[PDB]
Amino acid sequence: MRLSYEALEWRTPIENSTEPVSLPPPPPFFGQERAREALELAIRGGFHA
Amino acid sequence: MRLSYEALEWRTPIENSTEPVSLPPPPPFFGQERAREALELAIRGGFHAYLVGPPSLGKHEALLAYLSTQSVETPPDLLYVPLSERKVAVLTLPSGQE
Amino acid sequence: VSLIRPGAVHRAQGGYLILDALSLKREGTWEAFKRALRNGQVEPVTEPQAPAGLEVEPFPIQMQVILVGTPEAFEGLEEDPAFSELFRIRAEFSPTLPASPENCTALGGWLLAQGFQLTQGGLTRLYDEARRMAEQRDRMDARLVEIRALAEEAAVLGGGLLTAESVEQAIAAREHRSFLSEEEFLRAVQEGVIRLRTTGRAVGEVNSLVVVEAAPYWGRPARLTARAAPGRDHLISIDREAGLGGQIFHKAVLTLAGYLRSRYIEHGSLPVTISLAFEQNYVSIEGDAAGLAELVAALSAIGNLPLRQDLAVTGAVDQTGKVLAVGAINAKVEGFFRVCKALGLSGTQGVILPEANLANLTLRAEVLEAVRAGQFHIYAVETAEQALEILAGARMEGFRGLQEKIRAGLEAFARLEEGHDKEDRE
Amino acid sequence: GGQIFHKAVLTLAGYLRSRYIEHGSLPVTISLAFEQNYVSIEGDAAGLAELVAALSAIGNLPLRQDLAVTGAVDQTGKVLAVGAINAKVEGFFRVCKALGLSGTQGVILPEANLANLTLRAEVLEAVRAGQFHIYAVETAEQALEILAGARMEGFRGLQEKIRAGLEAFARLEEGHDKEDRE
Amino acid sequence: APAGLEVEPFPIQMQVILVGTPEAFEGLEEDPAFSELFRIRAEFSPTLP
Amino acid sequence: GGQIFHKAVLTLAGYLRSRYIEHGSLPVTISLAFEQNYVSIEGDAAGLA
Repeated sequence: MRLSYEALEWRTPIENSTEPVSLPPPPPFFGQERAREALELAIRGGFHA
Repeated sequence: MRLSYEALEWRTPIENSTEPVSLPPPPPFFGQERAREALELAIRGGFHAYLVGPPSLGKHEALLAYLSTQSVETPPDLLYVPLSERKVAVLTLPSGQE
Repeated sequence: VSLIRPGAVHRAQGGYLILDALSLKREGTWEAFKRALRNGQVEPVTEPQAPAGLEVEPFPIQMQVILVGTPEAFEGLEEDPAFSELFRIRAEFSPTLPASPENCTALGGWLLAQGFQLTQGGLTRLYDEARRMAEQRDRMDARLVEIRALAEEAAVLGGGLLTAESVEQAIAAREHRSFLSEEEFLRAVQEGVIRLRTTGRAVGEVNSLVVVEAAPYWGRPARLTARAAPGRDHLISIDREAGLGGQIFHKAVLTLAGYLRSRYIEHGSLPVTISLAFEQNYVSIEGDAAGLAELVAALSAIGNLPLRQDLAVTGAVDQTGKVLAVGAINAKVEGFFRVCKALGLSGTQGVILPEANLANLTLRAEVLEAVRAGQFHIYAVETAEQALEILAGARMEGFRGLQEKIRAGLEAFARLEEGHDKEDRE
Repeated sequence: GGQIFHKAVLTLAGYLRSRYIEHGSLPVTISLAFEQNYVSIEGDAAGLAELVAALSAIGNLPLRQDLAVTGAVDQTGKVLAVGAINAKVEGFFRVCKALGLSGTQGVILPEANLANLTLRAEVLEAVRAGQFHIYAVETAEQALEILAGARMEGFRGLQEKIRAGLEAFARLEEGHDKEDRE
Repeated sequence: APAGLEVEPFPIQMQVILVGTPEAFEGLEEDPAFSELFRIRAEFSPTLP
Repeated sequence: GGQIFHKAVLTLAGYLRSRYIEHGSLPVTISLAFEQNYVSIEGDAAGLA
């Protein structure tokens, strides 16, 4: 079955190359909630990690 | 056969998650009567013993706690005496005469 | 003489000298320690660059020595007769304690003496988790360090009070911190990168529950496939007999071949060749055990039997057909449940596990909750025949039973062999 | 190295002996060779290209050189996904573009790497233009029928061609054995 | 040198955090004392949502 | 050297079979030997001798 171009298209559409964006800095370990939670537990409990 | 929920339930039901409980300390080597009896025999007789068990069983923790409660007469003061310039021997003197 | 320093031997006199067996084996001082114990010959270590030493007179030993070590550390030490002659008392800790209210009380008292604030629910949850670590419904794990570590994590997560919710959250966090491999596997299954079948029926294909490489061995299903061809009586395991494994049978191929050759006889030999395959290279199959999934897959391939893909099949078998217990049954069952729940439960999924592991089934809250709602099932089989009946959903002996279809398949393959021989004759 | 099967020889042999059963034994020997060896294929990977090439050699099926086939397969016939599919697809597209796109070239890949398909702008533009083809296959049968340009439906299908080729090779062996005997 | 100073054992008040690739710990997790000491596994997923 | 016909005996068998056709097989065993043992025959092809 030949697959359409739409199913192959994956890049989110670009809206503009102007107006540079300004976003707040993210908290450390963004997207790594497992690692952040493990390190929080290690720090609060004093365990070796 | 199909196992029912009643057969698969292995957890003891929780009476309550509150009302903190106070319990007496367990005896040394609780549930380890064989290790306790082997150590009783070893210390009572002075045999060299060896403790065997899976790691993280706190084998060292009980063993030290069990030996700390043991009592024997004061160990004599051992000291090296030179029999010559080259010959030295381990000499044991009674307590306090070193 | 004034430059002689004490060792452990010189300050344990009149008392106890506690060593580590692993340390003695590792540091290579076991021979010197043995000679110190037997002959009373303890002498300070002399540097090889010194010009002269001190002839230390043999010292009668008034100490007693207690070694401490794991069974693997002492099995390499008990071999020489001198160890048996010297160390005559074996204080052996059992890896598990009886699971009884007395031991629950003792564990609670021990944790309270360790400096935790426990509730009844928290202590009960720790007790059940000790059972779960022991992987037995009647024995709790004697490794009190592991229980103390779990209690410490529960105290940190609860602020100091070990309530039932606190310990459950600690257990969930402990499971999740090493959940990356299972998260990757579930994500791949959802994306279709790793394709499994938890719905419908298929021939020669069954979900064999295996374990992956990690400190917390994680169970997960693998698409075990058996394909049968007409030929000589020879079973091939591509995963086990890969490459240099062609010569070497691993006792698993021989077991399955023995069961197949002995059970089904209307021909003087087994007229089929069975190919056993595991998807990808995460299965890490142990050679010594021949899985029940392998046998039922081979039977389906021979007899053209549509096996249910809802039910994952785990367990070992011998040549008799009796299903043997397997280790880590909890990991396998819970891994299959994770895979099914990721893809969505339908109400007919389940696991076929040996009856011999009925005593080792300590399952998390979610699996038992599914069993309560009937969205997941656990089937205990004592013979490979029962597992095949459950997978194919019919009796072996009756009207058009599974046995008759297996005979028909073997007969068809034998007639194909006869046709080949007749072709060769002319 | 012929003693080590690399787990790929046994897989293909089992699939061939199981899927096509019309004889008591498999009378065919398949030799696979790479001209201008630059491949260094993984031992544990039984590529779909090897399976389709062996199957075509057995059945005398004209495979299209326009389309590329890649991916590992088991001895059941359900094609397994492979890593670095993006690099392979882009390399084949680059080769086709250097040799000139013909409007009928394409790549056949398992239907397990669709979540792994992340390509360049030029490849996407070629796909939109209809000058390059993307084919997703779940089983080796689909890849075979696409690559040979014919289905199994009706007379002159591929399955009967495979059976005829197997029968012809078996009869060649039978004639050799007959001449040896008499 | 003839000999150093017999440093007495010291209680450890520090928390050790190892850092490494999974291949670096697969050769190190085999020792049971590693699991005994280091009990917090802060795993960084190779990919983010 | 007993293993593998070395394709030099096969040449002789093929010539005997093709040039003289009265059977499908070769009805004789030909034992070829060299007096002494310094010959060290190359196995590349069958010799005319």
